[PDB]
Amino acid sequence: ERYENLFAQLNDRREGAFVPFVTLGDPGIEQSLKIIDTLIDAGADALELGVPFSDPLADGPTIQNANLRAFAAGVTPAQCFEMLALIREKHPTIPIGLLMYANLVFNNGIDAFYARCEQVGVDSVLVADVPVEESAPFRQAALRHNIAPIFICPPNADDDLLRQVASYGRGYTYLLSRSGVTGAENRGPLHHLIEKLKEYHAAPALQGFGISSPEQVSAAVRAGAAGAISGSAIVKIIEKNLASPKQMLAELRSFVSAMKAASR
Amino acid sequence: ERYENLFAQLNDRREGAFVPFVTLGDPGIEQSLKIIDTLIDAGADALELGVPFSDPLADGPTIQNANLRAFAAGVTPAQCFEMLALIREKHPTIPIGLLMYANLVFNNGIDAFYARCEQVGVDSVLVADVPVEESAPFRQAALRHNIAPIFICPPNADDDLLRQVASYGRGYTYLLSRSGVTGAENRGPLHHLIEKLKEYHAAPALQGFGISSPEQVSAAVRAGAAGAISGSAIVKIIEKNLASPKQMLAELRSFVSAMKAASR
Amino acid sequence: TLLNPYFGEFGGMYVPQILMPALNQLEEAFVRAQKDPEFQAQFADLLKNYAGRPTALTKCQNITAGTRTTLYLKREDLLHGGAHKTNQVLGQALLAKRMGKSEIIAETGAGQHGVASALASALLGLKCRIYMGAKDVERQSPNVFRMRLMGAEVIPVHSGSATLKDACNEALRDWSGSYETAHYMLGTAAGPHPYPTIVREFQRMIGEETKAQILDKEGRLPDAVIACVGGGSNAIGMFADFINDTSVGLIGVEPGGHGIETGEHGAPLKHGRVGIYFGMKAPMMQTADGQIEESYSISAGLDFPSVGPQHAYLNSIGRADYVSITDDEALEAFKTLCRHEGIIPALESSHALAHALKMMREQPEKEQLLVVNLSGRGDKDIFTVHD
Amino acid sequence: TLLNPYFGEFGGMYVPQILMPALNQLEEAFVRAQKDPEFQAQFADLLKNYAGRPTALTKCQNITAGTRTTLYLKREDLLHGGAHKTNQVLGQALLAKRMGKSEIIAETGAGQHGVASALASALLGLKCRIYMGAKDVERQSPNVFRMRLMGAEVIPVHSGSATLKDACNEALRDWSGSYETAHYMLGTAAGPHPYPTIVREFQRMIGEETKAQILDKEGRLPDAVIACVGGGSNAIGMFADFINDTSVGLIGVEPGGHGIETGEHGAPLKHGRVGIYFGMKAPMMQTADGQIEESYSISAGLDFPSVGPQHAYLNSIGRADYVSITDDEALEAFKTLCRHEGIIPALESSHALAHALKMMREQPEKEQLLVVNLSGRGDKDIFTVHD
Ligand SMILES: O=P(O)(O)/C=C/CCSc1ccccc1O
Ligand SMILES: O=P(O)(O)/C=C/CCSc1ccccc1O
Ligand SMILES: *Cc1c(COP(=O)(O)O)cnc(C)c1O
Ligand SMILES: *Cc1c(COP(=O)(O)O)cnc(C)c1O
Ligand code: NA
Ligand code: NA
Repeated sequence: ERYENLFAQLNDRREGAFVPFVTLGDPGIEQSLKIIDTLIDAGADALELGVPFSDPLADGPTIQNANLRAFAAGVTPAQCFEMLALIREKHPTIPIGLLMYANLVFNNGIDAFYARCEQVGVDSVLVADVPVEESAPFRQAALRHNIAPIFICPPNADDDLLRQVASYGRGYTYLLSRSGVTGAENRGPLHHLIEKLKEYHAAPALQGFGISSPEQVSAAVRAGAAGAISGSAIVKIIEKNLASPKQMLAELRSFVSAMKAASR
Repeated sequence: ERYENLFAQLNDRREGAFVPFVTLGDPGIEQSLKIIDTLIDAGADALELGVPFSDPLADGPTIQNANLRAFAAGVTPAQCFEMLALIREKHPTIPIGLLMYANLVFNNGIDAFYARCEQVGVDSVLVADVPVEESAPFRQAALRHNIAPIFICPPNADDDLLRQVASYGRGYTYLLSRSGVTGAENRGPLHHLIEKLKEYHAAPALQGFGISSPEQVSAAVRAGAAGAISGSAIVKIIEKNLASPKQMLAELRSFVSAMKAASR
Repeated sequence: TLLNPYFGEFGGMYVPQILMPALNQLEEAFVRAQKDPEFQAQFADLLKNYAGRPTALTKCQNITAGTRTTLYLKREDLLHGGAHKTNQVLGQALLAKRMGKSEIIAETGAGQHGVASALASALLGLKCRIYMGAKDVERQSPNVFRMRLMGAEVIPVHSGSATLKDACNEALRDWSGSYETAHYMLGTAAGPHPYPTIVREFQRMIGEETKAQILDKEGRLPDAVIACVGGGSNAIGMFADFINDTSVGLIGVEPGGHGIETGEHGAPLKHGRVGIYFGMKAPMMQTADGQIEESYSISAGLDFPSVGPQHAYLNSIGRADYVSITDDEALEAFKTLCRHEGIIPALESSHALAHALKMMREQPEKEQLLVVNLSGRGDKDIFTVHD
Repeated sequence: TLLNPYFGEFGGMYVPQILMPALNQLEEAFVRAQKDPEFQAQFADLLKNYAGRPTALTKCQNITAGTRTTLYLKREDLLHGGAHKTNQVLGQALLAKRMGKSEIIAETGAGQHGVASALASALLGLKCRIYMGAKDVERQSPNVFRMRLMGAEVIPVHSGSATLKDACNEALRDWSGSYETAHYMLGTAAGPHPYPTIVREFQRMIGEETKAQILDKEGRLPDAVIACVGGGSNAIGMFADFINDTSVGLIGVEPGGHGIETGEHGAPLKHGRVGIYFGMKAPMMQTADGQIEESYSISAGLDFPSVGPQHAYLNSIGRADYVSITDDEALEAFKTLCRHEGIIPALESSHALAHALKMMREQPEKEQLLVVNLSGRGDKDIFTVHD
């Protein structure tokens, strides 16, 4: 129960969680393992990791290019799970969540995909293109292998949906800041959803989409959410410093330290 | 009565008429006047002359190019009638016939076109695209100005047509050797038509289309026709010798002397 | 002849003597065919099950908004082949067969008549020969290819100006030596009788369908019917059934090119001079000396250098009226129909649309029930309008 | 939902949570529309007076000579726009309007769906946005231009392989942020429910007309109906009304490209693997690791890298059968129809013709009453076949 422990510890500290996102193997396997270690060393509380897919239909330009850069280095799903195993062998307690598209988990059999996550030490799985109406087999498979199934609560959610999300999910509840796709390009009142989710005893909420500045994470915490996820802002620093690996890491450190400090 | 006199004289000599055709102004006005004089000097009995038209739809390749060469030298219809006047001022008795397309005679008024022919000394006019069914105004105009209207008797003529042609025409009757358009390229039994035409007291017949060799003119005479017209074979000698004017005339002489001899 | 070859002072049979029996044969086969219910049923089946008859009559609501004009378009662009030309060729091909002929001769400028003749010959098993000026062949690669794909022989004519005129010459030259086995499938309502009469009659169904159609939907006949005029076939096809309805206006549109005043146009009926050529007495594009001249237009299909004798007649007695439309004016109407109605019109048909658009725009408060004949599809003209 | 989102094991609603209410809204508007005689009368008027409905059913006598097969062709090539796609877009555009929407989003590969969406939006006053992969934009200048002439915004997608797949991605990305004002006009009988059901229903009239038509002319139902399958809309449109007529065979044809054996094809239903993508569970062109792959064919229009869920279902229960046809086989059928019938078929439709031609040629003495759906016009493909 990686997430449960983290949240109890953070509450104990009256702290919010800062969770950065990156695509595995961007710009290369070796630089990626290095990027992730810098992320943790600078203060990340948990990790959201995507495996390269050919058609990421819920992602904006920045993340579309993250996938493109990983494809250019030949990064495959098998290579990803190898990376995942090594990441856990180095860090035993940090919660790890995978951002997945449906075909990559159905391809080889839904059950076997979740068996692999367990084997490697993955904590949760969010499948971007599966709504609750279609979640049964993914939900059942995750629970069977001690993997937490993550559900998305949109800003336009009705009581029936809130009740559903609260009942099925585990680990954390992905609270969408906005309508649309990923992108630090466009910024995204969620007090009512947070309280209703709290009323139905749902898993602690993590706000995602458009979070790119410190003021944004302190606001998420102030509203009642347990933390915030940031992706495009992280990925943009990688893009900016491709020619200088040393400069990339140094810049990644400054950004995540500042973001982590704002959750306090 | 130029044609009438010629035919009486030829019959007196038990001779057939050799009539060559050329396009006025091919390859130039000066060389054309020279070509025509050589034609007469070598033995032509009468003349068939075409004025350059843009769309000669009853003529094959050789004559199509005769028109093209004349257009290249700027030869106009007014220039043609000027040439015609000078040709007559030099030769007082040789019959002269114009090959015309309808628009060139209607353009300026049908009546005025025939008044011009008279003024210049033209003897006959054959309009290639006017059948007997449409000949009334052209017929009436020609007779009014002492110009002989020439009619075409096709190889597929019925008694009604033969009777018509015999009644309306004057000068000579154009007896078509073949179906199709002009061209020495393709050679073309007319005994019945000749006798029927003779029965209806039609004007003496001149065979036209495909005549290019001496044996062909002697055969026309033997059949009962008063003569033969030859165009493409004449025009081809001009085409062949464009770079050598002296050679052109010399070659034109040899050909027409041989052709004239065959009518005897 | 069995029928009158003239429409007032215009028309006739100005061809060499050798072709006169071929014209009398044709005339007689046509008169017989028209009285034969077996021929009629056959022509109707081909039209309906092969060509797509009847065509729709579409109300154009967006384009006329804000004015007192109601505009309908006769959808000849939806006919198999993309143009009205198809109606005609099917009928003429059946006539050739009724006559015992096995070969077809055809002339074409922009390629449309050629494509239509080739498809009809393939369907009815006739050997097709097509004449096209060398300048047009170079300019019309897509259509030349379509023709060949359909099994037709395409022959470039390099004589004269190497355009329509010269292809029209070559066709008759050929026919004068092959009439015994081949039929000449003339492409417009012009040339020697009985062609203007036959083409009209095999194009009559356009106006006949339009009458029943407007009567059903509006319960009234139109105030005017408008059509472009290259050679005259789509226009007379529309006019015919309405000739006796004195209250219905008949309007024909000729190409104005760069402007009548520049001498660069294709409007012989109104700005030419009457002459004799192509077996016909009619207005013509001609020099001062009477040499035949070329027609100019942005649309390649409105380039027949003369006009149908029945139009010259309807004009002289005042039954119909004719006007002209410039290149820019036709481009404008083309652009407007694409944008407001979702229909791409041929540049040819755009001349007619442009005049109806003027009638509206110039007097927006006038109550007017209008019908424009959309003779064809404009996919053809996309690159031209583009450049 | 009000209706079942699955056809056996196939179909579903695999989209991000944010788009689920947009799909429920659509479903409900469709159920209501179908029960509203006012909507039905409006859809029928547009079809009849604007699109050219009903289309002809043509008997092809020359092509089948010497055999015991009787072949008819459903003339969807005569529909406004030159393809069957038009029926669908008119209906979907009326649904968007019924829903209060003013904007349309659309995806396209070869340009056909794009041209159809643009014409329907211009006619019904909707603002149109179209996504096209940059590689396809470069390859399809004529269609891109037609789209822009019709007032639509064309947007090149440079992501991924820059083809259909990637345009399909961009459309949903856009819709997830604009669903409140914009409707996504999906182009085939695939994607998330209710699209496969709605597209079928707005394409039903093809087979419904074919039944009455063959019953009138032959007094019997056909032995089989054949159709090409890119995404599945023209095929299900033909199949639908015949599903309950157990004696009528249903045959779908997928592109075989250079040969199935070379791995260069566009036949996922028969030679792909079931996956989940584009809001659907269905057979798909995919790598071993599950990365989505491109479809290959001589015809650009048969490049949707998957297939409609209803076809995958009809196949599994044995109701319908599916086969494939290679590039050379489609080129051959294309050549043959031009030459013997005077009709230029789209390279897409030529795949269906090619299979009916095989059925004949392989067993010339078998008595067979066949119907092929000629989904479109082939003027489009002249230069391709040429080179
Ligand atoms: O770039 P952001 O900060 O705007 C959002 C990053 C989210 C990463 S996880 C995620 C979650 C749902 C759908 C797509 C995704 O990629
Ligand atoms: O070249 P030919 O010898 O074959 C025929 C020459 C005839 C000249 S007169 C003529 C007569 C009728 C129609 C067209 C003509 O050009
Ligand atoms: C063939 C052609 C014309 C020229 O027409 P006529 O009707 O004979 O004057 C006009 N419009 C279109 C679309 C054409 O294809
Ligand atoms: C658009 C297109 C197709 C692809 O079709 P689906 O019916 O949706 O499978 C097929 N044929 C033509 C002519 C097309 O334009
Ligand atoms: Na004209
Ligand atoms: Na497909």
